[PDB]
Amino acid sequence: QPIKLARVTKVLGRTGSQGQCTQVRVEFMDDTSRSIIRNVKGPVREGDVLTLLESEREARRL
Amino acid sequence: PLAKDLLHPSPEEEKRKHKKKRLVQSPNSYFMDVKCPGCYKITTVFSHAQTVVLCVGCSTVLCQPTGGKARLTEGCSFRRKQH
Amino acid sequence: MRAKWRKKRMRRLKRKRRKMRQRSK
Amino acid sequence: TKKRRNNGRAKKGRGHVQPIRCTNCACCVPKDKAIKKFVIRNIVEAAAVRDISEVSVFDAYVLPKLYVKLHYCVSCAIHSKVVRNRSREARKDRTPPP
Amino acid sequence: SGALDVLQMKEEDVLKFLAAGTHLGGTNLDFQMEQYIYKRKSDGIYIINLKRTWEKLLLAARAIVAIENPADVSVISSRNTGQRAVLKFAAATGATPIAGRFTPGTFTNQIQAAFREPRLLVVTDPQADHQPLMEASYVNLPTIALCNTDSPLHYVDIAIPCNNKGAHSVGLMWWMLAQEVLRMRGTISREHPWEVMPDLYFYRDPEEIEKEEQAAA
Amino acid sequence: EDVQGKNCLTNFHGMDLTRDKMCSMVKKWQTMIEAHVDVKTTDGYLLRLFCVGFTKKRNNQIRKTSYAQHQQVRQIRKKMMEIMTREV
Amino acid sequence: GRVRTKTVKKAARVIIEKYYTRLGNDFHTNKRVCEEIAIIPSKKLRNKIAGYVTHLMKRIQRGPVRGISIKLQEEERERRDNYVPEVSALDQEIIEVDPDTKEMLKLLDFGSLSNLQVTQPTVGMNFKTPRG
RNA sequence: CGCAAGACGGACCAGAGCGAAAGCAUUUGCCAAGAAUGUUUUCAUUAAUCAAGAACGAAAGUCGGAGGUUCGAAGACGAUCAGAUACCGUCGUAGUUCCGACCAUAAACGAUGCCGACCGGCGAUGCGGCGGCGUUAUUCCCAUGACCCGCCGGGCAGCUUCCGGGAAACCAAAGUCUUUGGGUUCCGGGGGGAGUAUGGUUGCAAAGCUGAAACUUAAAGGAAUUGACGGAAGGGCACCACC
Repeated sequence: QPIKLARVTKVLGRTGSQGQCTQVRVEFMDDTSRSIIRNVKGPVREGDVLTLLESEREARRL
Repeated sequence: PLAKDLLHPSPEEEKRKHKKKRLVQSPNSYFMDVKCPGCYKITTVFSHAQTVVLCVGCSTVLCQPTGGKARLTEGCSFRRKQH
Repeated sequence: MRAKWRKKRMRRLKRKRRKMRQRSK
Repeated sequence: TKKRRNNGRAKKGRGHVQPIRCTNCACCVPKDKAIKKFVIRNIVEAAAVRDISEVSVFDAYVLPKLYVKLHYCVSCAIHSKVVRNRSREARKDRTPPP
Repeated sequence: SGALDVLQMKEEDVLKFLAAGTHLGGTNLDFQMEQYIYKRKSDGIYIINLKRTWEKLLLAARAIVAIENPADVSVISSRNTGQRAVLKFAAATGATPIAGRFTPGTFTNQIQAAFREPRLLVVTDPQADHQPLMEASYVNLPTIALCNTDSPLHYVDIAIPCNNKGAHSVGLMWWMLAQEVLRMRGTISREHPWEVMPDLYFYRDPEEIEKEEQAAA
Repeated sequence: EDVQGKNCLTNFHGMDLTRDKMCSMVKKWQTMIEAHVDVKTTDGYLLRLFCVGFTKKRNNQIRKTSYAQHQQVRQIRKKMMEIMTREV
Repeated sequence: GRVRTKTVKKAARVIIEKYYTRLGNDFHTNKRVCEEIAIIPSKKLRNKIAGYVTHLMKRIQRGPVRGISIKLQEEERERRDNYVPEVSALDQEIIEVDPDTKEMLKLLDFGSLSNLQVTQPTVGMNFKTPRG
């Protein structure tokens, strides 16, 4: 499996037991019309690029 | 409605109400002139017959018994009679 | 004291009284 | 004080119904008394349907469903948060939640 | 009002009821409103008898014209459908309008700023305007109410059987009864039709206000 | 039933329904009707057919319940049993 | 947390309601209006009131506000609410009428009109919502 | 893959039906029974409620057989705990199942005796009957089914309401009650002592029915309200919380 890049198009909510993970709508900038919801640590704003070590998981929504 | 004319109810109301519960107790049954096509004569059948009504010498069966108003055989005409 | 177990203790106590009254008969 | 008018069950002209065994415990609950769910459920949730669709032999295979009918005792049901305590006015609403 | 040619139902008034649809009642029926219905349709709609509608309109008009002070007949609608009609009825009759949000205790609490104390309430719908009816229980207030086949006659003291749901039918009933009280006061003659148009009293969808503003140019 | 050589020749031993489908069919607010027929074919095969049937809520039906009378159900079951004996 | 308290809003509403015509959209002019037409002991509260005044003036430019009244009330609810069309939606050429509405007009004096199109009745008597 | 035995009839199954109640759920047949509707059928007061007396009566329990799949009082063992003759777990006798006899009790509840009249409304539903546009099956129409729309009677109920009642919760009955009387049976009289002692009676037994007193005590209790609390549910806030 390759290491791919995805752009944050929308930051949905703040999930995690202590509210420690932004839950984020990511758009694959390789396959420009494929989008998944995905959990992210640290401060995330709209339009910063995530480095995914796999692109096949999909987080459970708020 | 407080002021109902219990003296003089409309016919629609008494036709609706149970036979025993009417202002004057009146039956919903009736007698009827029934004739089969084979035989000449007209037999007086009771609407709620509850018996296998035969004509003279059993020309045919006229009325088959049911829950309420007994069914007349297909081809047997009736006129309900009053006085 | 639950009223059922009170009724069970009063039955056992009666059952011992019928056991001890019988031994004079 | 009489809390529920129906007495928390659904017999009006019986005087006896048959006991079901609660699925969580083994508690014997009158059928009418038991809190009943009908769970239709896909054999795989969300993460595994992605994998089966790709590793299926067949052409756009519709996945089968797993049809359970859960019977709960009142204690199991409340503990497992199937039903829930409501306000005395809101108790009377027999509408199932959306 | 009854057995009089002067106050008999005219031909143009029937066409104003049939276009508006005041004959065309609700799906459901109140036991208190069986006497103000001709017959039920196929496709469960009740047809209101417009003769009995007309007699209850006159009786209401009598009740209002009997009130010597025109100011202290408080005319009420909560729903948008009536809020225009009741405000134009104030213009005509010289009544007091309460269009939308009837503050509870406006008849019962003195120290409230909007403390009205009428002789007669007029009500667009007994259900929507339940709170004016109920405060009419606490102060001796006779109540005229525009009633549907569905409406309950709790605390309504003369019922005008109508379609009080539809936009046109409400405004038309308010127009009819405004024109009747001004006729029966002797302000307007009866031979000629009335200058004020029945279409004036109709509530319009805010879609239709900007649709007319578009179609005006 | 027999093996010729590198070939397991098979013969009928019973139709069944996937419980996915069987459970799917059984829903509330309607009458489930079943009929078994212990039957024999022309040759010496003895089958035990199991029919199933579900009362249909009609196109214009407003009533939720959609149930049958007990005599209606056993007229259906008598028909099921007649039809399955007829076709075996 | 920049929520205006009741003391700011009540003051700001009454200041618009009584001195509407002296106000505008600029903060700094109606800041000095609020100085004249009211005796406000604070400078901060003066600004708060002037600020919410200007916010309500922008809201009034859009449309009418629930907690204030304008002098005519206001060329739309007063003047435009006297709208009259060419011909009424009542004045219809062909009025469609039910056969049973024709019957209650027949048991009225009005058994024969010229401009009533009596329609065919609604077949398939099915008008309720199914249960559950 | 089979085979055997013994339990039990899931889903359909419902605020649905039936039964005096206990209770009753695979199919088919037989045997008698029953409510309700239908009736311009018959008898003509034959009725309602009931000391004595009588039938039925969940489970457990008892006696004699037949059987023993599962579950499981007692028991043995493993855990937990300070202890744990509990809760949890593995086994496991009586029992659980059938027939014949006992037993006569349950929160046997709707904690609401039975019969009769009257007093609002609305939507349902079950059964039977009656009427009505229209769809649909037997197609070849009749008449029957399946629907739809209403009416009537009886049934399990439901919602709503300043009928009215009630300490209130609440109740179309728990209403028609100081404006007190339709008929009738059972039964209560502060809390304990006590459903005990004693006598009688029934039972193989367990126990049932009947059933006090001495003595003791100023409250016990019912409904509702406010708080406090919870090892109940949900919501909110804080670096004297967390991340």
